[PDB]
Amino acid sequence: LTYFSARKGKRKTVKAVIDRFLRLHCGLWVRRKAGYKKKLWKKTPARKKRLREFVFCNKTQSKLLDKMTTSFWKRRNWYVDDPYQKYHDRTNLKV
Amino acid sequence: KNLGGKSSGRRQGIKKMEGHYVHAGNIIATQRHFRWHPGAHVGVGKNKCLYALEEGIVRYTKEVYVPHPRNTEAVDLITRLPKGAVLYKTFVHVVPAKPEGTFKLVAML
Amino acid sequence: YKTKPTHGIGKYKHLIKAEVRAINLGTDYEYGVLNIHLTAYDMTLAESYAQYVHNLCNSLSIKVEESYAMPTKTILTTHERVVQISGLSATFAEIFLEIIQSSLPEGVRLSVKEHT
Amino acid sequence: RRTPPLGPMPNSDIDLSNLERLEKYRSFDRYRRRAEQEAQAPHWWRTYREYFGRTQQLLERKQAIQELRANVEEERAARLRTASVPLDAVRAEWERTCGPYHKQRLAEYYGLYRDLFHGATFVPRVPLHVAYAVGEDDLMPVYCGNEVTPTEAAQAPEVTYEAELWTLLLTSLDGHLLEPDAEYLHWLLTNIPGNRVAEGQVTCPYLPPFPARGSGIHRLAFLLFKQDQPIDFSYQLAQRTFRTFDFYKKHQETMTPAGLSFFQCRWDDSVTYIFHQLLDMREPVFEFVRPPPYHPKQKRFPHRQPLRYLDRYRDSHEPTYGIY
Amino acid sequence: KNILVRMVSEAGTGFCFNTKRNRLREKLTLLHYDPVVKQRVLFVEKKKIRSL
Amino acid sequence: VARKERGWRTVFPSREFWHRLRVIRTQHHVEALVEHQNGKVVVSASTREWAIKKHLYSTRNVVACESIGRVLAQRCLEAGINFMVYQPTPWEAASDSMKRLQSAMTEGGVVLREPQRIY
RNA sequence: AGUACAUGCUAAGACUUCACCAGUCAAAGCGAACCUCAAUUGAUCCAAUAACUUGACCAACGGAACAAGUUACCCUAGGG
RNA sequence: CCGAGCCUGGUGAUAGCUGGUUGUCCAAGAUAGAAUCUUAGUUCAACUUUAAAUUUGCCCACAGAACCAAAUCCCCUUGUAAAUUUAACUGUUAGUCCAAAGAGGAACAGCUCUUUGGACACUAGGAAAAAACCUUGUAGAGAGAGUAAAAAAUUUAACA
Ligand SMILES: [Mg+2]
Ligand SMILES: [Mg+2]
Ligand SMILES: [Mg+2]
Ligand SMILES: [Mg+2]
Ligand SMILES: [Mg+2]
Ligand SMILES: [Mg+2]
Ligand SMILES: [Mg+2]
Ligand SMILES: [Mg+2]
Ligand SMILES: [Mg+2]
Ligand SMILES: [Mg+2]
Ligand SMILES: [Mg+2]
Repeated sequence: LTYFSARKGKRKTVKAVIDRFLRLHCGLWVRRKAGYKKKLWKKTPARKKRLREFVFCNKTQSKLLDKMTTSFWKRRNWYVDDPYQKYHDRTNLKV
Repeated sequence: KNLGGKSSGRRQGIKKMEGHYVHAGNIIATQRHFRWHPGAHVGVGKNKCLYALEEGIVRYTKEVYVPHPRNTEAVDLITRLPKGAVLYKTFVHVVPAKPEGTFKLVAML
Repeated sequence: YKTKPTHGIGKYKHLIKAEVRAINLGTDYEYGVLNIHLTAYDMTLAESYAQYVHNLCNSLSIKVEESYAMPTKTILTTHERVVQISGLSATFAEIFLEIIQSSLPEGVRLSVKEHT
Repeated sequence: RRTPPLGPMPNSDIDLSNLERLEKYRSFDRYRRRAEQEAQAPHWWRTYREYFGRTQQLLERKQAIQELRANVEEERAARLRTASVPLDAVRAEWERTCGPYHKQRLAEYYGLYRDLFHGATFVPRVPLHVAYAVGEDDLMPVYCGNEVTPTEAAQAPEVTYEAELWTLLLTSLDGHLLEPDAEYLHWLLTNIPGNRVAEGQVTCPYLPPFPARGSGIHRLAFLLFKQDQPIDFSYQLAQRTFRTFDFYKKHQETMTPAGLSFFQCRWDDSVTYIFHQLLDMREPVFEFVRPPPYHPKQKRFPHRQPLRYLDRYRDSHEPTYGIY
Repeated sequence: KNILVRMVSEAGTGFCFNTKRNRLREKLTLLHYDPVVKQRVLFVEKKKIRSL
Repeated sequence: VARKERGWRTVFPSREFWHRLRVIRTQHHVEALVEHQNGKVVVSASTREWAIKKHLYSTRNVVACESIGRVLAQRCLEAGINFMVYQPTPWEAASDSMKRLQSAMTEGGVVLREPQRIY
């Protein structure tokens, strides 16, 4: 990514991450699984059940995505009818 | 002229060994051929992986082998045995520790 | 397991064989593989005598290899059956042969010829 | 590293050089049979059981068997598989001779001896029978092992047994509310003259059983003692509680049990009546509450887990907003 | 030798699922389960997807 | 509610039951047992018992099997065991006398199918 | 490759090729009857399609969307 | 200075390559591997550093771990003080030799390739000189003391 842009001197988000992932405000990143629409004629229904899921990322993976987007995407978004709205907080943690 | 054979290990074996306290659904042992046979509250998947079905303690015993008669290979191998010979094979059981649930007071009418 | 006291409680290939002249060395004298041609004019009598000689063979611990037959001949048709027999002692040879001699129903001839 | 075994090696005595001279498994059934007798036998390794565990009568029977098999009609009905057997005579002759053996089997299945007498088994010799009169038309038979609704058991039983004093206990070994060890009596008729019930000395009056709602089934044992010498004894639930073990121990010098019959009760409306009308009690309602399902410690970053992981650990399913 | 074909609903319109079928044998008419009607529905083969 | 030994999948018989009827047809006497999972015999029906033996012509035929079927179905009626999981081997299931035993079980009032556990 | 079209929908808990991506087993529930083999394989973007789906011997098989021989004229930064 | 002039500008072009990176003290601190137009390189990982929350970490004993030798896994007591998790980053990974279990090569190589255990890259005494062999480790001064390891032994053939 670009740490200092040539016009403003600001950090730039890579737009692949924005167009492919979802940020929860608790700090978790939601993604699809690779190849949920490719070659499912040869795929058993357990495998296409597993591939059709909203899957989280590892700690290092989530930090690598956090370093590749900026402070706009890290923010509390109070939408009207977001399906993922209930998942923005992490409850009953004992770490 | 020996091409191929660079496959890595399967990492199979015993996952939750005798004495380990095991809950429901945990894989006890993954095997390539039938090394073990299921016992009490123990299920088998399609790839011959062997899982616990109730919460408890995994124990290993060795018991009689009297298979299902539609499995003609083992039954025909039985009819190659002499009179005193009976196959013994290893079995996995889970002794259930936690009870079914408890009768408790709910409403006092 | 290899190190437990119960090692090899489930081995079975030592109990299974996963696989011809006479054996007369010095004291244990043994026949080879036999061929008993039960030839008769009737399928019924020859088949029944083959069944009965087979039932006396399996009840007296005699190894029976094959119970086949060769094709008949045009003449009246002559049927026959072959019962291969191995496992005898000299006293048992006398007794089994005289039982076969004394068990002939009607006009059926015998043979105890060797292989080939 | 091979170590010698502890006990005898199985499948070792038959290990000969000539297995063909030994007689052979022709069938599939002999093998499972033999495996069953050895599986019932104990071994020196770890097994499943360790963790989850005169002449005149014979002559008369032979004569009766010869006379019955000599009938042409019986053989003709047997070869055509049309013959039938009257169940009443067989049931009666079972009740005389070998009924008590099946009765100890059924009582030891129900845990009656291990808690009623703390493992002290006996032989209930007497072919006991009880019946609860339903309507004016029928009567429900209390033998051992059945189920009776407390509507049927609202009234005092009629007890029939062919014998010659006697004592009569009704025990609810599992109906206790406070103690997990005691039991509640319901009726106890001592000094029975012969086989008539009405002339006996009642100690505690008859009360219908109370299996509370959701408390499962309750077992009720009719315990019938022989009596040699007449012995004097003695709706509050604190007065209805005692243990049968020490109660039998206090009198066991001339006191031998000879009859058992146990049956089951479930919740119904007569149980509401038995708490409400003459006990003056609010009904305690029980439910079989399962333990909470397992979930592991909630990780910071649920790698490869689905989105539902944020609903495994959530207790209230409504949108919370925090400070806003 | 085999062709991956698409297997198209008679009822539960807009629902299709694919199978494998021989190059030489006859045209598939099958009883699958449609979750729109949530019943066993006869399906008819319309278009082949790819001959493998 | 109570657990069944749901495993023992590879081996015959399956132990996922509460009460098992096992019939051994010996050379002379045919017997049927009803058991718990503990291996303990709950209900016995034998032709080694004079009350049913004296009413039978031969202790082994279809007739003796039907008689002991009626007897054990009655016995389970007074014993309170109302539900079954019965596993015959496929060659014995095609036999006439034990399918008459199954018919006797059905007419007696003991269902040859235990209800599923509630989880 | 073969059989079958519940090779349906969901859903506790686990294994895992030493990471990741990938894969695997699955209690219970809804809805119903009453899979074998060991490898038998390919990610993203892009295209075809209203949709469900599909597309490489991308075999250099974690694949860049498409690019050969020769230099005793060779040159440059290094190593033996 | 022509296998393609020279000068200026783009241009501080580019290079995974070479070399260099400057005061003190203390403390912690060394060798799995998977990918990769990839083996001079990089990412993940293993190890390592700091801070924080919490409780078990290591050694382990009976029992236990499949059919076609050393051993290893699991593991209460005991000795011990460490471990897991969270927050945040850097840096190393053709290692070399010896003992042992193996393979290739000549059952040569200071030759190459796996596994277990040491040692060297961290102090010292000894074996002649000595990265790897034996003894020995946590730091200073003494013109005190007890020790460890520590020196190669061999010299022969008459015959009735
Ligand atoms: Mg290999
Ligand atoms: Mg490898
Ligand atoms: Mg892995
Ligand atoms: Mg299921
Ligand atoms: Mg490549
Ligand atoms: Mg490659
Ligand atoms: Mg530069
Ligand atoms: Mg230091
Ligand atoms: Mg390089
Ligand atoms: Mg431990
Ligand atoms: Mg010191």
